[PDB]
Amino acid sequence: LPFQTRSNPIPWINTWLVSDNSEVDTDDLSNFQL
Amino acid sequence: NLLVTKRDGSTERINLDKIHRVLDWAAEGLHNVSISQVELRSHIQFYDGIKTSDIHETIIKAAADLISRDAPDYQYLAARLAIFHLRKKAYGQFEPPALYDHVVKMVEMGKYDNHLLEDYTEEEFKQMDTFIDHDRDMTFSYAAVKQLEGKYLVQNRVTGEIYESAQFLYILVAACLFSNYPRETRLQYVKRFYDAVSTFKISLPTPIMSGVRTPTRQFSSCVLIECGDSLDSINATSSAIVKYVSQRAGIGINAGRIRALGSPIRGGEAFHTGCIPFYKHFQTAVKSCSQGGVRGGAATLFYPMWHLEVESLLVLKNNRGVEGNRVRHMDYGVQINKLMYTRLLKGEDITLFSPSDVPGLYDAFFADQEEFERLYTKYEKDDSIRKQRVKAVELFSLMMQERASTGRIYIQNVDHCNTHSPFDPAIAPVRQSNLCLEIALPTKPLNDVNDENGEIALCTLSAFNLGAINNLDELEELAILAVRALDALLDYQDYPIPAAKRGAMGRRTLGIGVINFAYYLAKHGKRYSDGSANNLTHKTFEAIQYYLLKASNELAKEQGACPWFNETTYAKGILPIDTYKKDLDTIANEPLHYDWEALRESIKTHGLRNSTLSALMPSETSSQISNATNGIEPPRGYVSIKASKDGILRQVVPDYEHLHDAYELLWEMPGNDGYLQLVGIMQKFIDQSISANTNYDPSRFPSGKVPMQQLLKDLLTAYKFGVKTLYYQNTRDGA
Ligand SMILES: Nc1ncnc2c1ncn2[C@@H]1O[C@H](COP(=O)(O)OP(=O)(O)OP(=O)(O)O)[C@@H](O)[C@H]1O
Repeated sequence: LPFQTRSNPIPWINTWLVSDNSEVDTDDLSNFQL
Repeated sequence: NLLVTKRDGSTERINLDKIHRVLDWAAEGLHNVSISQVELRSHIQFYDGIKTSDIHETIIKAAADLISRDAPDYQYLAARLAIFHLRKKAYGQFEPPALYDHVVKMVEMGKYDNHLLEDYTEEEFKQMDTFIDHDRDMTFSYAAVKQLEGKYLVQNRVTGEIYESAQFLYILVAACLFSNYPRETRLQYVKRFYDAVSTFKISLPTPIMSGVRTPTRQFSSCVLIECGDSLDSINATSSAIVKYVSQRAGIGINAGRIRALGSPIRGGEAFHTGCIPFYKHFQTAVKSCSQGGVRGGAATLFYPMWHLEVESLLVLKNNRGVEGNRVRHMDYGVQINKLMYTRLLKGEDITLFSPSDVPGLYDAFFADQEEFERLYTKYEKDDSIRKQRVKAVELFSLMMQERASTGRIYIQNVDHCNTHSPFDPAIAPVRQSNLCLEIALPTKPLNDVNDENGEIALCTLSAFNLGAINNLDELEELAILAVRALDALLDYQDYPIPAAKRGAMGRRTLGIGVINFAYYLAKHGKRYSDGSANNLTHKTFEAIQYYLLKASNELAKEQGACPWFNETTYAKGILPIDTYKKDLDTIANEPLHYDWEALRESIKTHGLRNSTLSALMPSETSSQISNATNGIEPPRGYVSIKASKDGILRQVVPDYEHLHDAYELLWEMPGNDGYLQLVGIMQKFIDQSISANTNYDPSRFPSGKVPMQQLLKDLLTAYKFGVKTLYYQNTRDGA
């Protein structure tokens, strides 16, 4: 590899190379100790 | 040929090149950023005589629309394209004019206050010009930038003209807030503070940045007001609210006093009409400045859960109901205490009374938890007294519903806001909290709109960026830089209502808020749900608080000591490190690290310049100006989204590059338990109440219906760890 690495300057081009066409209880509460 | 209209006004031919070079200036030192992309994105439509400004405008929004998670830099890319436009639209040229020259120019224009030209000689100005780093404008993320183009900057709202710049703004405020300072430390602090805020190390309230250095003398943000059952009292409240909403301030009304419906008036000559009639008026006042009632004027009302109309009140925020039976423009905060929760766990009832049909029943609620308990049972078993029984399991249930149904009905545990408050329950009992829900200050009713006695909680606050300090120690400097600077505003901002000025100068309550807590916990690996941040949090907040009290205590020598300091428990030798709920030790085993006793005495001997320095408030705009995370609550997603005036805004969470794993997004949390546990810890050091909000996800609950069980369960959890208040319940909407 000679050319410097890069991120595709154009990504918009890809478009053309892709596949082209309430519960309440006192039960659970009773136990808590605030 | 082709034409173009340079912002200068003159004409020119189209120069396709000149555009490119501009994008380059931005793409400079960036990746994943395609110069060609933004162009095609923008579909920039050319037409003769098109202004160059508009052309430039197009790309700005285009680049901002390409700010995706995969393109974190685009956020900064567009940011650079933006900063350019602004500076040139206010200076004619890309490089802003000297500190002195500018300050003067804008003065005679009515935009900058000449107050500076008098407290600072040319030399000092041209000197400060050195500290100014215009280049810091290139350190903004477009999210923050867009906001600056409106709220923060000095500009002409009719014409559009922008008169000011991003560091220009910073420095002026720093000095204009330290002007009345000794000749020797004054230039110094002017810089040390400038850098502290210019580097996003300490964010300040929106109201401040705009007006320090302009004509207006008012910095007030959130205020509280207690109304008296007495007819006259309410009329005053009505006026006050309007005076304060007229200066765009959030309102914190407490009508828990209005005597209940049916209660005697004048003996038996006339029976009372109820609280509701008085409550709705309160709303028209806060909206006295609002167009269509759609936006503006925020009023949060507070009241006792044992009120004789508690049932009446819950319905009102709900939209499903008759008009005259619903006040839906304002939020409500249900007041609860230790006896209340008890009844629920015992499936026992809750006798509803009227504030005026019972003696000592109210006052006791706020200050003493025994009396209210002793008194309660007395009348409870008394028949003479208009009462109304309702199964606890039946009440708490209703309340909780409206809370998830709207997400505006908050909660406030009184006992904790008095047994863990810098103030004394007897002398200055806290009866209420503000719209933001984060302010625990004492309150008094007003016989007149300008009553001498009246107290109007005034809160001024600033914020510390945890994502901007390398070690806990760095706070100690920033602490004094904030506490000092803040305390100064109190003497620079005029107070509309007298009851406020007196109540303000009196205790000088200072609210300090921390932001970017999400990034912090992630930068250390810990999270909210596992609670591995419990200790990390304890140690962190322990510091933030320590240095603040030391910064204040220190000032308790330099500029006197507090007017009312005696009232507070701090003077009584009581510290906020020995009042927290004992339940907490159970989720945190990180012992204190900085000598506290040193201040326990230093503050006994000297005092404090303020009455409060610790509070937590959720701020929309302080957080994004530093590209930081909102208050403490974790972000809902890596790619933050919002609509600006333009309507597209993107803010990548601090450092998405290595931080993706460590972030526990608000919805990624298994349950609310984790969140609370950390909050309860913060309280152990917070003088005033954290804006902790609960979040639920129906999509995760059997039969897709948040179970009442869980909702109630959580409330107990908060009360168990000494949590002061509750804030938005936001459900998992968008499905
Ligand atoms: N002749 C032109 N044709 C098309 N676009 C241009 C032209 N000249 C400038 N622009 C673009 O419009 C934007 C505005 O440039 P600027 O803010 O500097 O104000 P200006 O009035 O255009 O002054 P100048 O063009 O001399 O720099 C730039 O992004 C630039 O790319």
